[PDB]
Parts: sequence; structure tokens; C-alpha cells
Amino acid sequence: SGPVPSRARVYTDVNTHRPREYWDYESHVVEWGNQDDYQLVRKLGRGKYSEVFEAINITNNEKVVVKILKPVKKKKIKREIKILENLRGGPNIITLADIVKDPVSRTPALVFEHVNNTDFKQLYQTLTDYDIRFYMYEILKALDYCHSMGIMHRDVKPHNVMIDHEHRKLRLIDWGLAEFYHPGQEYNVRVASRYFKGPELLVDYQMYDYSLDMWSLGCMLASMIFRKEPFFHGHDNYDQLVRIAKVLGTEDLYDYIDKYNIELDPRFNDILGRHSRKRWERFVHSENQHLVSPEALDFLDKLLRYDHQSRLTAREAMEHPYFYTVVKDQARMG
Ligand SMILES: C=Cc1cc(O)cc2nc(-c3ccc(O)c(F)c3)oc12
Repeated sequence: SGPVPSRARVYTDVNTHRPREYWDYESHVVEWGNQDDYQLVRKLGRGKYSEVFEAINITNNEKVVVKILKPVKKKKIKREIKILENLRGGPNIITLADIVKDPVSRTPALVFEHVNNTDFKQLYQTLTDYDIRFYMYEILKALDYCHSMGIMHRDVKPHNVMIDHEHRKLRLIDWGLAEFYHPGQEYNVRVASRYFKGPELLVDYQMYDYSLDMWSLGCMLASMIFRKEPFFHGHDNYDQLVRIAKVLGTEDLYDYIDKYNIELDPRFNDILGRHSRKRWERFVHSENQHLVSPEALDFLDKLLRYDHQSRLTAREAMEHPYFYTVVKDQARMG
């Protein structure tokens, strides 16, 4: 027999209770505008699925960002668009302003609100203890929201968090890998970027959920507090699990595999070995100790579990003592 099934422990059925068209994105009709409404100013960045440009809307002279999509299935473009429309106006969610095609090339492009500066990777190795907590809290708002709206991001990583440090503002971007959660659905495990892939993805357990994003978040938190980028530095997908196993231990890994009756790719037979679960103090040194606290380690420990079911939810994470000061400072300002 095969793998034991799994269900999300929160927001399990939110898509089921919705009208069909909320999640049945293949049926969504897209009104394509004219890219000549926009003049490209400069290239901001590039990816596997898109190139991103600063641009001007010539009709009202506003600054925007244009994300020209690399060729993918129509289905996937509809998926990203529907998800962006569904989450529009949600906390710390990038705002879609328009959808266009170049009239010559016919290449599809998404147009977003202009967001001020850095990708998170440029500063997240030089933030204060408080700022790590502050921005982590802001990310959790986005994740709790999108999970509550029946959506998993599936590519949480520093490049996909845009911070305006001047205005203390954050947006979660690049919803191109996001999907609707449906209980019992088996998902593609070729998602997320290598260093942020959850064990479920690495061992090919397909019946995953929102909790995937919480592992990714844990990887980010660990790189920031211990200043080791990335925290789990694998050479490939198999070695990525080995790197995790050398920290989290092999006992919990093999219990995870047994619990869900997962069939391990034979490649893993020799390389996983036998490793203890390491205490977090092993990663604490002079330069990083000001970012590490008992609260930080307790929080981190509760994100980074093999068993997706054992990880904190976004709302549970937000209620952790690590955030108590952030929370009280926020009720102060109003
Ligand atoms: C990459 C640099 C970059 C810089 C910047 O100041 C704003 C940006 N906004 C995007 C963006 C928004 C939504 C997406 O879905 C996406 F993929 C990218 O990338 C940006």
C-alpha cells in the first residue's frame, strides 16, 4: 500500500465553502490590456519565470512595475492572476494594477503598484533583533491572510519579500507558484527554491498544505538570527535533506517517513546516515548572539519540524512570546 493521507489542520475547507469560480481558475476570463499604455524605464530583476521592469503609466504619469512572464502554460498565468485578484487588498500582499500584452510579441505581462526598494536578501543580514521580529510579524500577516483565503504561496524566500525600510513596510511578491489548497489534493513537489524546500518536497510527499510556507519561513528566520545564508546549504535536492538531517537529526526524520508510510528514493539509503538532533547553541557565536534569545530559539524550533502537521500555524506563530513587544508597540500606535 501507499502513503498515509493528510489534511491541513487549519483553513481546511475554506475553498469548498466558496463559489466554484473562486478557485476554478481555468474558467477565469482575462481582459488583456495594451502594454503601450506603459513605457519601460529600467530592468529591476530577473527570474526563472519573469523579468521585472520599472515603468511609467503614461496616461497618469504614475510609476509601476511590469513583470513580463516567460512562456508557461496559459493555465498557470490564469492561476497567478486569479490568486492575485482573490488576495488584492490583503495585508502585505502585492497589488495587481493591470494585465497586458505587447501588441507585437503578444507576451503577457502583469502590472503592479510600485513598491519602494530592497528585496529582503540585501539587508536581512544586518537588521536589529527588534527589526527581525517586526518584519517576521509582517510576513506572518501575509501568510495568515493568504492561508485563510485558501492559498499557499509555495515560494517563501528572501527575494520574494520586498521591504521599504524607510516606511517600515513589507510586501510578499511572486505568486507564480501559489496554489489553492483542497483537502486530499496531491501537489507537485517541484516548487519553492532549493534552500527553502520543506522535507515533504524533498521526500516526495505530495499531500502537503499551508504548513509548507511555515518551513520556508523557518529557514529565513534561522539565516537571519544565526547569520548563515542559506541556513540549509544543500548541493542538490538529496543533499538538502542530508543537511537538514545533520541539524534536526535522523530519528525524527525516520519517524516522519514511518508515520506517513513514505517510500524514500533509494538515493537516500547511504547518504542520510545517523545523526543526533543538535541543540541550537551550536550555531550561536559572538557576532550573532545579540539576535538570538530563548524566545527566538523556541519559535524557530516550532517552525522547523519534519512533520508538517507539527509546525506552528501562521496565527499560532503570531501569538508566540517572540512577538510580545512587537504586538504591544503596535497597539500603542494604533
Ligand atoms: C525584483 C525587483 C523589484 C524591485 C522593486 O522596487 C519592486 C518590485 N516588485 C516586484 C515584483 C512584484 C510582484 C511580483 O509578482 C514580482 F515577481 C515582482 O519586483 C520588484
